[PDB]
Amino acid sequence: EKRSKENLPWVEKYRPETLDEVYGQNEVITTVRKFVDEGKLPHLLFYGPPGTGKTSTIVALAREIYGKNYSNMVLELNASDDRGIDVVRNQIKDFASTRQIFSKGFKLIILDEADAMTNAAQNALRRVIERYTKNTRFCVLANYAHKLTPALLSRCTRFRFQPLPQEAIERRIANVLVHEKLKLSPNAEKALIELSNGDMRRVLNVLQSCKATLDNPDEDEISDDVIYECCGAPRPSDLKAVLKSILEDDWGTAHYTLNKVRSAKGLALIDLIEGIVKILEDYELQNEETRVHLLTKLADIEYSISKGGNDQIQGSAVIGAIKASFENET
Amino acid sequence: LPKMRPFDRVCLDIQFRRPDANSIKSRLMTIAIREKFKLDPNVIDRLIQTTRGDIRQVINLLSTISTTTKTINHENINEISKAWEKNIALKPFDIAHKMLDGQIYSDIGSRNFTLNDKIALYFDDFDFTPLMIQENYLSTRPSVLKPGQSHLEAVAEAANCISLGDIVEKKIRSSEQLWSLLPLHAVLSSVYPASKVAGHMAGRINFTAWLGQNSKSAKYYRLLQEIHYHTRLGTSTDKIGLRLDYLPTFRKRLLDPFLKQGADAISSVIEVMDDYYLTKEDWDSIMEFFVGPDVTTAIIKKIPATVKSGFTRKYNSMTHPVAIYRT
Amino acid sequence: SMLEAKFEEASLFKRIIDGFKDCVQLVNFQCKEDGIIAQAVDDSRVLLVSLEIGVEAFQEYRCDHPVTLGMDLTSLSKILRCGNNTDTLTLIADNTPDSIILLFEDTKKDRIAEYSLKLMDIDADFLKIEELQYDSTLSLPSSEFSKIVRDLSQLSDSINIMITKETIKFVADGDIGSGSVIIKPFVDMEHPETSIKLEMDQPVDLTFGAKYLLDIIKGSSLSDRVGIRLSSEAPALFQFDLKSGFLQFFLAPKFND
Amino acid sequence: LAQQPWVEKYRPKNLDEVTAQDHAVTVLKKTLKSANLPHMLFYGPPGTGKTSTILALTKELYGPDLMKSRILELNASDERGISIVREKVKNFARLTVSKPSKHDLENYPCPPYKIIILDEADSMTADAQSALRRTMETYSGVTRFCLICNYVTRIIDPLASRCSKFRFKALDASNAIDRLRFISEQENVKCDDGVLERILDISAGDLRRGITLLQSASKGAQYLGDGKNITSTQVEELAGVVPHDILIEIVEKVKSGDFDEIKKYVNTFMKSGWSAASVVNQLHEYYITNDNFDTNFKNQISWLLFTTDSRLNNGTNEHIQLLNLLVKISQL
Amino acid sequence: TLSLQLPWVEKYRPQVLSDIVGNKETIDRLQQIAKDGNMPHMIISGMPGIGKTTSVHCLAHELLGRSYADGVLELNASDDRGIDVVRNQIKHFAQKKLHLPPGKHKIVILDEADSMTAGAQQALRRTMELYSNSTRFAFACNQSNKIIEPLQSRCAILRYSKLSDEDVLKRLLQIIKLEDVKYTNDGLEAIIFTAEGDMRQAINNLQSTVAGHGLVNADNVFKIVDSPHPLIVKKMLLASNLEDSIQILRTDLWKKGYSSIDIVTTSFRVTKNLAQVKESVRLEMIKEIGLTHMRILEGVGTYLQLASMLAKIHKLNN
DNA sequence: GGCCCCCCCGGC
Ligand SMILES: Nc1ncnc2c1ncn2[C@@H]1O[C@H](COP(=O)(O)OP(=O)(O)OP(O)(O)=S)[C@@H](O)[C@H]1O
Ligand SMILES: Nc1ncnc2c1ncn2[C@@H]1O[C@H](COP(=O)(O)OP(=O)(O)OP(O)(O)=S)[C@@H](O)[C@H]1O
Ligand SMILES: Nc1ncnc2c1ncn2[C@@H]1O[C@H](COP(=O)(O)OP(=O)(O)OP(O)(O)=S)[C@@H](O)[C@H]1O
Ligand SMILES: [Mg+2]
Ligand SMILES: [Mg+2]
Ligand SMILES: [Mg+2]
Repeated sequence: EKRSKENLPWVEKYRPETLDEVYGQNEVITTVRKFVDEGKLPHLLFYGPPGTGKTSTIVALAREIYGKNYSNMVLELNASDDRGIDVVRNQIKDFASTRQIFSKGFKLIILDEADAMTNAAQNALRRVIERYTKNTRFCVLANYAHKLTPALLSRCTRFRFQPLPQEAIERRIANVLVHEKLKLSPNAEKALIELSNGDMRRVLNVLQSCKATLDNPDEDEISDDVIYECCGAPRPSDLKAVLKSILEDDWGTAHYTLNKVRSAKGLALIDLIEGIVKILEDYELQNEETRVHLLTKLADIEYSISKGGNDQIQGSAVIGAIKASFENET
Repeated sequence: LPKMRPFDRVCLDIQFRRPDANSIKSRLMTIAIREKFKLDPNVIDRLIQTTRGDIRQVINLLSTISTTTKTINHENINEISKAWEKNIALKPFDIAHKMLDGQIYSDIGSRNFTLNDKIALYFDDFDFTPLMIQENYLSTRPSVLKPGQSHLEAVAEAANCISLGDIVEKKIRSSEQLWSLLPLHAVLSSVYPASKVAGHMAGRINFTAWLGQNSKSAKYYRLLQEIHYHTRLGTSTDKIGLRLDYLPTFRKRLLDPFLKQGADAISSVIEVMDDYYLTKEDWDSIMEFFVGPDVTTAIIKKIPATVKSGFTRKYNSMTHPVAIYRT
Repeated sequence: SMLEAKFEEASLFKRIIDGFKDCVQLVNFQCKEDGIIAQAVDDSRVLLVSLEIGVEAFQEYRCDHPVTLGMDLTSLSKILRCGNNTDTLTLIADNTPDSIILLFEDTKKDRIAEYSLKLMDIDADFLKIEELQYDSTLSLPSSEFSKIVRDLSQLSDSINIMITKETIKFVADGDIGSGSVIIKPFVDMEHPETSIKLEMDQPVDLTFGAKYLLDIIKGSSLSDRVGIRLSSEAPALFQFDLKSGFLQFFLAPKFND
Repeated sequence: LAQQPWVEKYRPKNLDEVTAQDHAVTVLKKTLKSANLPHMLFYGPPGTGKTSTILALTKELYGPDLMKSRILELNASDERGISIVREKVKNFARLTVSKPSKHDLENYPCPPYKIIILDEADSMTADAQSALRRTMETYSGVTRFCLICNYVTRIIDPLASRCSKFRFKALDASNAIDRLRFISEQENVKCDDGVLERILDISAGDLRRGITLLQSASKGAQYLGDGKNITSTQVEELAGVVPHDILIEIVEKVKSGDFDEIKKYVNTFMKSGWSAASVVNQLHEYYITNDNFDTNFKNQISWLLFTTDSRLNNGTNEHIQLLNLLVKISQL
Repeated sequence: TLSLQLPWVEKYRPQVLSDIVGNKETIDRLQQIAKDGNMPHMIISGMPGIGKTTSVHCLAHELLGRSYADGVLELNASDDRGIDVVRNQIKHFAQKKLHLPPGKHKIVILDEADSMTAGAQQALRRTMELYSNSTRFAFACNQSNKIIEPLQSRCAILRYSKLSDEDVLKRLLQIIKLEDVKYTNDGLEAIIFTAEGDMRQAINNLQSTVAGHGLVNADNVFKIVDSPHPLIVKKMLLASNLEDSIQILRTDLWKKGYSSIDIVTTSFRVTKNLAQVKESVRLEMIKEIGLTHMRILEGVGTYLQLASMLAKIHKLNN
């Protein structure tokens, strides 16, 4: 890095350095701590969605096992590096079959993002794993399990990283506020959690954007309005009004309301559709085909939007689909 | 295999067939007697049916089974036959014949030949199976037609599924290289379309003709491009426009006057060629494009040989301009 | 300039650069008043190369403050090849440098070549890895070591070194056969350069890869004698002494099982 | 200069010329004094000012001297395969920052990192994208990444999570009129009231198209040499907008319901060269905004228009799609 | 804190053919061949983690006694197995002169032979045929279709079956008694249920439990080992009502961190292997799942697409 | 010993 850590992005500035700074994975953290505290550390397969803390967890585990000079005693290979059949055959085999250099210890290999590896390399790694197990251990981090061969999966103990719970995100937010001397309104916190979807990177990015948006962070408190302005996401009140107008009001006034709501803050149609879907998922419908039509038509509209096209036609289609689906209620 | 093509007519071809169950009965009984294990003759044929003409494989089977089991009778023949079944990938013709059979798609057949089995059959040769299915799905007598459904409706549904499978295949071989969709292409190209017209073939199975048509179309496009870039300096149009609109008018000037004035139209044809930088090979290519009732093969053949010889001599007796240099 | 190091001959630096370019890729140089040090770790994390060049190897050397320079050995070798073998080479660097300047000057003519290599951000420490008291030490001509390594690498990819009472044994076990070479220490007073010396504290038996030894013996062109130091639970040391500095290869022995 | 198109001549040079993207421009300006710029992912509809915004930010951050040595820009016109990403991008990111000169350190903030701008990132393959995940994280302290795309769904989830998302809003008459008016005054273009608003409405969130239309109208007025103010009819003619009379005839033919008459009228209409997308948009506006139709008719026509637009967006024949849409509407 | 303990998979790896559970007939046949000698060329096929490599290693060790080092040539996917290697090193080993007991032969163990190229397999044919009096070949593969027909003709076939619940349970009791592990019946049942016949996974789960919680029960096993997602996908696809399927997808799949691509792939496989459903209905569901998969691969990996796919499947099956 | 070039799979 350059200068100091204050110039780093919040996503990288607040990267955990030890295992006790990882939140939302109490079971996995306790299990790995117990494993590394009594010498029985098996091969690990950390499977989870982005932003859960798998890389941070493995880095902290390596630091605890080896210490400050852990970078020179582990072999970290990721998608950014070339990992082919020849690499597995030569470099990984040599690392697993050779003693340590700086200090006595066992060999650790971290194959981050191994789901992007070829099948030949995965097949080759089987005997490398099963032959040098006495002095070497393997850790594989993945987001999609279908990319891993069954043979590789059989040789690794599986640990699943769940989406971050609400309390963990609140604790991390409180720590960040304490470090940055910032104040957050409770409604702003709830909106941040709602839009976070269990990813801490989104929390940090949105919080940094909100801090940058404030006129003076020293004596300004971030509110839900600030978060909505920074992210441009529709407000819940706007979504409720749009849904109400679509459901009860006629075509002309519903179209006018949708246009006015979208043009007031430059809202995007996809976010409105997502919010309407979330709101309607809790509706106690009396018929099934109505829900079927809603889901199918909204998925079609989302797919069409993903490829671009006329936005006004897409909004009219959304309104018409909702009206037609709710017509079946009778 | 195509690699054997050079050996087509340079060696005496000797073909060996799978030995019958009666040509090896005596040898196998002698082996059983010598090795002191009982081998019931009545179950011998199944062994060959299990090994499918492989004497070495059946000998190895006997050697392995006799290690701990000294009796080979009908009580355990089924187990060994099931355990030692040989799996060989079917050829494209065999794949098409089996996939277009209505027995496997019935309620009873489906429990024996499952969907996974059909997908594996497709995967035995995934580069030919869709073509064979698309070629041979119009020559069947379906036996799985739904009550009230006609053959034409099933054919239309199969064609729609084939089009969807073609779209999937195009997406598979794109820059993204989405090969994980190959199993889906198995259903949309081979299994599903065959499931609607499954039955008995109405005739011999024909190999796909799409490859030859594609090669011919590529050659025709190459000749059309050559002609278009040879006449680019004179015409204001593209190759598609040249083929659709210009070629009939050109025929009206480069072929018609040979059929009326005889050998006196050579000068005009040569003048047209010079004006449009056309050559004799370009003439042949252009006259070969026409289809329908405007075929020129018979007309060209009926032209007197003297006229053609004079035209060739005139063309070769003078200099002509060249449009593109070092083509 | 802040750091200015003048070489008597560009070949002097070129030969040392070529001595370990085929085993490591990224290099880090620390330049101070005492001299220039560098340590490189290969991708497999098996071999470590430690080079030190003193001020006596430079015509004019000046370094006000320590300088850390990260470079790619391939790029440096390419730039050195671009230079000639008869010009004067000058290393030039400034405060917080973003690049290193190699100056090639010809005395016969008025031609000056100034090449600039962009520096690399490699944050790492040295850790001064060196065992205080090795189990055994020995010194022998580099040519003999290279010959033995090349002969025993043709039979197998692994070589075992045994140090025992007044004898050193190199053993290779392969598919086509096996080979053994035994050498006993002796002193010659008329060709001291050909003598072999050995001082042992405990017997040693360590296995190493053939490829790493083949790459290590490539530095035989920088010295006439090589010192091999072996110690249990410690990397094997291969030292080639230079005119005023030295080069060292630390090789981790293979796991025994 | 006078030898450049108005779209390029009036391209923003600094961050103060951005009109309707304040929600992100304010954050970018604050990053100048905060010096903690994160990885950015700029997404939005075409012609919103993303590349211009990033260029202005890089200029204001580094200066014309350090721009070349601190910026690495890769777009769809360069090979960006997995090998390129793994070698060139990795090497540039891992390099040290260029040493600023006292002049630059005096007149510019000179942040201690370099910027890699991956424009048109939506065209990169998933395998190539996956190679940057650790590259951005490892060298975040010396390098920052800017990914510009039009379809946010084309970016893999890990990269979107790593990057801070910035959505560029559409430029309509309510937020981009000031820039168009300023350009008109600078070029001394005389227009009637509502002409600029009509241009922006026709553009539908594309300021580049509006500027091009204004330039074409100004050229036509200058060639006319009459001095009269530019009207809206000429602007509509230059924008390919179907006349209202033709639309009235189209809807009357649709109401007639006869297949042969509709087919003949469509055949005659397609010889004028009108774009199918404009016709569909005008028909949608007319039918949706009309109060002479019931709920069911609008419900069906909305889906019909959506399907027709989706099919047309895939690059199909306009004649067949238009005829099918008109036939379907006539049977509603 | 750097002294690793040998995992139970390697610590309790069988060293004799009598310690291998499952496939009784094949194990007794191998024991009889080892006792009587004359080991023929063999190809052993089966799913991962059932004891093929262990079986071949034990057979070779028992057959060759102290001559294992000089009489066994082991090559796997982690070593170079090109055409040149087969043509030179394997030929040299086969032609090697090694004095052995009268009933023994040299052994070549080509593990994971399914990854070998066609050229090497073709070149091996006459190598096995000519030198069958001194050298014998034992291949271990996961997919038997990747081996060329001539090699299968020259070799016996040993298709390992799936380990029964009783055999895995018995091995678990033996290992627990050896390690003195406190266990409960429900915990062992859960471990076997999650193993799905994979002994290696069962051993890994049994070690992770006790290594992390001490005592084995259903809760302890389930809090670290998740139920196989294919079963949850099958349950979701077989839901009587759309609401139940949506709830299952939201609670057990989406909120647990599973990716949409994995969910759609698992749904594809489950629909591929659903016997209770009619073939035509299965084909329609496969078509819908393929449409959803194509949509997801383009970038729209949203829960909305999965919900729409479930709704369409329910509509089709109505 | 190192490029450079040509042919061939790619799902479970
Ligand atoms: N459990 C966590 N506790 C605190 N911060 C977290 C946690 N998980 C993620 N983060 C934060 O998000 C940043 C990125 O976390 P990562 O370790 O990169 O997630 P990841 O699971 O490795 O992403 P993938 O699966 O490789 S795309 C960290 O530097 C942390 O600042
Ligand atoms: N926010 C804006 N402010 C002023 N002018 C703009 C703005 N956005 C676009 N323009 C004008 O339109 C021209 C083109 O803008 P662009 O930067 O190319 O838009 P864009 O977002 O990069 O389009 P895409 O998504 O790459 S096709 C600029 O030179 C400006 O003259
Ligand atoms: N029949 C078995 N009896 C006892 N333990 C077994 C058995 N099979 C597998 N194991 C155990 O699981 C471990 C691994 O067995 P393996 O021999 O590697 O299975 P495998 O079928 O050869 O795996 P593949 O197909 O090469 S991925 C053994 O060391 C044993 O501890
Ligand atoms: Mg990570
Ligand atoms: Mg742009
Ligand atoms: Mg195995």
